[PDB]
Amino acid sequence: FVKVVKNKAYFKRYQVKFRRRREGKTDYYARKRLVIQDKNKYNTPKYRMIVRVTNRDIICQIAYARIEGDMIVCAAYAHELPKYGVKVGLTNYAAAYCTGLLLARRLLNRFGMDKIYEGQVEVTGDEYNVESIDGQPGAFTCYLDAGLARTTTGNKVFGALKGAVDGGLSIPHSTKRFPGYDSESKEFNAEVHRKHIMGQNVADYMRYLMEEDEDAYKKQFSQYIKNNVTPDMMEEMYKKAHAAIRENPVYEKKPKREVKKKRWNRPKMSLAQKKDRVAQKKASFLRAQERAA
Amino acid sequence: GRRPARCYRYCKNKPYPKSRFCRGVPDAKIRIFDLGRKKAKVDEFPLCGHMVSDEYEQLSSEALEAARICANKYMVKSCGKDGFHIRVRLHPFHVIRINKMLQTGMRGAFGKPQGTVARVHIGQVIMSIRTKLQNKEHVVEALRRAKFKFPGRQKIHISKKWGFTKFNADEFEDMVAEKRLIPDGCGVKYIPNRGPLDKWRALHS
Amino acid sequence: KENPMRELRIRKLCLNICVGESGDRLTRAAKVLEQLTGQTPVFSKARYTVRSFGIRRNEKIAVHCTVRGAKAEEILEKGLKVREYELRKNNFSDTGNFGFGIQEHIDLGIKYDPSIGIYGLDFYVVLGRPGFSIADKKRRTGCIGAKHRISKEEAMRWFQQKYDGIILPG
Amino acid sequence: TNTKGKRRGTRYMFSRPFRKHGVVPLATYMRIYKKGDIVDIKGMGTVQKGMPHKCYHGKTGRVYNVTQHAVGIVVNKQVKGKILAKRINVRIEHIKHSKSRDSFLKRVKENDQKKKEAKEKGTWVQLKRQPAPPREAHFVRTNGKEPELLEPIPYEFMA
RNA sequence: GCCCGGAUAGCUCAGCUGUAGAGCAUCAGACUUAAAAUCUGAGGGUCCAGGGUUCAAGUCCCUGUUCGGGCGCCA
RNA sequence: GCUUCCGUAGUGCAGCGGCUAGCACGUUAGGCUCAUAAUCUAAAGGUCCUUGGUUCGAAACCAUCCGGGGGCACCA
RNA sequence: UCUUGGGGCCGAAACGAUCUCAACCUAUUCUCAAACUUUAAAUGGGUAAGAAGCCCGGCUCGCUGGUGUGGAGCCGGGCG
RNA sequence: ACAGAAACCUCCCGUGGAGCAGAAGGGCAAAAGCUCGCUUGAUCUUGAUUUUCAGUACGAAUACAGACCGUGAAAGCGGG
RNA sequence: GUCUACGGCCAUACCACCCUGAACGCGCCCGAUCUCGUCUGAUCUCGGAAGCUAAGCAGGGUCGGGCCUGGUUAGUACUUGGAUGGGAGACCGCCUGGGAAUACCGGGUGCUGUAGGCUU
RNA sequence: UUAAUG
Ligand SMILES: [Mg+2]
Ligand SMILES: [Mg+2]
Ligand SMILES: [Mg+2]
Ligand SMILES: [Mg+2]
Ligand SMILES: [Mg+2]
Ligand SMILES: [Mg+2]
Ligand SMILES: [Mg+2]
Ligand SMILES: [Mg+2]
Ligand SMILES: [Mg+2]
Ligand SMILES: [Mg+2]
Repeated sequence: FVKVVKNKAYFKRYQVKFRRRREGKTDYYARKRLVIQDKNKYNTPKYRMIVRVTNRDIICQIAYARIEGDMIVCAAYAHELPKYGVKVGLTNYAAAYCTGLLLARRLLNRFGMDKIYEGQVEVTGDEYNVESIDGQPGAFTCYLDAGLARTTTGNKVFGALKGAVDGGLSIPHSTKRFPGYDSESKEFNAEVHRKHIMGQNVADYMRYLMEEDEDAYKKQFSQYIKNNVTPDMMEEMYKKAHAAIRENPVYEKKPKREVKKKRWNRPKMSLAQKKDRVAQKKASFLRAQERAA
Repeated sequence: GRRPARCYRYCKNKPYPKSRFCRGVPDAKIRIFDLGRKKAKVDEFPLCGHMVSDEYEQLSSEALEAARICANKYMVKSCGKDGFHIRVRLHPFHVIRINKMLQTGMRGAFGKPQGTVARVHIGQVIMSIRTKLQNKEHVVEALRRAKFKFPGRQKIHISKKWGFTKFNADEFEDMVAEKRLIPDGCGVKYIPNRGPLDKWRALHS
Repeated sequence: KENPMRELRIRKLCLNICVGESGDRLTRAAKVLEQLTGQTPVFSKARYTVRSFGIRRNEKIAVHCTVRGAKAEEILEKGLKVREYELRKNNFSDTGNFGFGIQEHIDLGIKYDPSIGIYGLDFYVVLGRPGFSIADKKRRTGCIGAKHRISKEEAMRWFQQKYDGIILPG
Repeated sequence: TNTKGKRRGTRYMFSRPFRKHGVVPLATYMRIYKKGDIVDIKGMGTVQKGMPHKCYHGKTGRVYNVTQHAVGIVVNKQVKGKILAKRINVRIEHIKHSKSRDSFLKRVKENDQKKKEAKEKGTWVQLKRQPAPPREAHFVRTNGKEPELLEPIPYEFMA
């Protein structure tokens, strides 16, 4: 036989890590550099723009750290896009751009900067930064929070970053992780970035599947056929989506119905119930031994 | 040979054991710390007697060896070869030093390791003999003859416990009857109600 | 009624050739693995110098390649055609995976090259299940659970139901 | 003689407690430090930059300077003839707030509330802290049973 | 620190910018019945390391690393 | 006790972490001889004193252990 | 228990069986540590126990800044 | 498969029982360890502070500031 | 009642096994054209939505291990100050305050901040 | 040149 590694001494010496580290959500080495403020700033809120790309959603929030918990000053979800004219395609690069633009315009509407700092309306994809206007309230600045997503070239986190920058958030960024930047010859192509923002990669793959075979076409894109999405409709649909986002960025919450107040969960067993259970198990074992013998 | 025990009779220094730092220590004479019939159960040797010290001193390993032989000989003469169990409950770890003078003198005076000695507290068991209930005055006589090998003064106390256990003799039979204790050789196993119920079913099945 | 998410598939097929000598023998074993797969294998170097066999530290000893999917299924079909659809009890691991080694690669169907020569290769089949991608990913790490593991009995009955392979004790 | 190193005899002192190793908690980082706050010092072995000295471990001073990732603090060191109010620059990890100032501020706020109260009334309520007095006479009610007679136990040797 | 010698095949030494030589040693053939003694061919040169001039450098030029031989000694 | 050194086939020695440990003798086997020797041709044979450490690697470098050999042991 | 093995025993042999004896594993048990420690005192060492303190109103800043934001410095009062 | 106590591959457990050049102690797990990609913050200049201390130097270090820079997408990190 | 995203305190939160998950979600899952990276689309990245709670995840259970918090140990060990107290010493007793930690026996098994859902 | 012994 061999020695058991996980012994009582192992559980006595075992230190647990943090809860978000055990869940695998927070990179605390990155959070140590991100979230803390310099001590000579004296409770100046340090804003980070958090992007989390889920399987079916793109969460874009803006947070500043407090000691009880970092409060979300503004949030934007990808399922709000059917209100703006994007029925389907909620987890791609164009929806990341629209969610970042929606977060930016909603934050400027809540701060009262709708007319000032318009941003990019005729978006091409060039290197753009929000310059502060003199004699006006200053531009909002924040710093990007990707999290545990590996930041390679062509990431939806950087698509949401480009959406926030074009909506008018002064975020420092380089044109290296945006799609279009060639890794070999090292120059940035803005036309390829415009195609990825407006979604012509999805349209080209749609046309490629339509040329190849209808079965793999219907296997890959089903709700695009259900909601009548064609490649010629794609760029105009995202233009109307950008126009609707820049037109009405405010959010109305859903009305809450009175709760029926029932418990789907199974409640916790009490001490008297546990003491009764062990007594019934012992009595059942004794009467089974008496019945067998 | 070596020095008299009047020199290192009392606890003078810090406890200085054999370790990574203190190397080059000769082996102690006492190595077999129990004898008699140690391959035995708890039920067949009820009576237990202890040699309890009454001084905070240092008992040498050679004195432990001499008292072990002196108790062994009388227990073989009285109780036979398989009718007792002696246990020395003092393992000597304190490495004690020697300053041999062949002329340097007191300059650079730190001892080379001379031998081993056991740090003994007041009210601490030196030796312990478990035996049958008939052999009471024989164990008193054996411990009385073993007292002469040690310096100082120690008392002989016949314990209320059942052998080399921490449980009383009037309660031991009731606990074995209600299956709270299991005979496990020299020692005993105490089963609480804290474990899982599969252990309870394996006991009562 | 068996749940369709518990269909015991194959994760990978691990090929390796350990010639113990760098240079020409090693690169021709790499050519053997490349002609077997259709992809370039990776050379595995040593951990420490062993003067008994004639190896040194950071010296390229072996060559290996992991194959996924229908290509791994077809190469494992070739390997069981070589080993006539039979394995032993001790070849099966307690973690749920298995493996075996052929004598030489000419039994697989590869034509002999007088420039390359004769090289044997070693199969290791890592079986799978939908939901094994939790432990190796970055987003939400964690153990896969007790019901989701593959046992040795479950591997034996899968092999006997899939390839109709007899299993003999030894 | 002894060596005069920076971390001589700091085996247990800068060591982290049991099952408290690893990542430094972040509220300690983001807790803000104003000028003139009474601050006690407790060293930490995880972050080696900006450590205080072993003579200042446990000492308590107040903040005079605040920088980006550290603050300066004037602590009182007793050196061989006199106490000197001398200043040291300590990073954030080795710094907590002292609640001896906070309890005093709560007592000042309570005294200000009690001073604004009962001014138009005229009742003179004591504001100073009065120590633990000799207690007032009281009635011990030995209802029912008589007091239990304590008997000293006889000697019996346990060992 | 200055000056001048050498460091080249396993060893001791030559080598005038255009297959690096002489001797000892090893191997392989003669000789003797055989080794050794003595002939015959063959193999073995990071020319101490790097850089510079030149069409071309072991050689000419400094730069450094070892080894002698003598001088010189204000932190 | 202090400082220092050595400890390698059977014997006396070498050995510049990477060997097949090297030379001589001894040994054994075969020639020569009538035998022996000498001579000639082959071969066997090292726990590298012991433990550990450094090292990718230790016969050596580092530490201790057990052996051994020299120099000191002083004025009063 | 075969996780392995030294001597056997019936075995050509076989984790087939067999009494074991050794290391290993699991629950115990005796004694310790100046250069060990989960815990952990007594004594002790810092700090505070107010006018240099609170509560107001306003200026300045080239520092920091969605925000006459934050911080610091100046003033003019009221509280004993 | 050769392959064995040890050459290579895979799976499972694995709070650090490894490593961080060295003596020991502390500290460190999506790191302070290993491997990659780019660099020379191991650059220049004032001042302040700690340690040794007489509260003097030297050595070592600690926070900042003014410039030029490296890396990263950025927060930042770095003046051995 | 409960989830997701970002968190605070970092086991009352961990670990082993078993049971249940309505709706949104979270995931498992389907492929490599484009961005991207590998021996390998396994990881990462990208484009999706046929199937599924099998797993992660959420809740609960184990006379569960661990952990947290109390009693016991025990006014015990120890300890500030005192005596022309004892004893050959070793050490011990008393006056004056202060006061532990194992084994053993109970209880518990995450609270909470911001934003957004679901049970309409 | 070497070549001793029974
Ligand atoms: Mg990161
Ligand atoms: Mg209903
Ligand atoms: Mg002493
Ligand atoms: Mg890193
Ligand atoms: Mg480093
Ligand atoms: Mg600077
Ligand atoms: Mg896939
Ligand atoms: Mg599930
Ligand atoms: Mg389930
Ligand atoms: Mg429990």
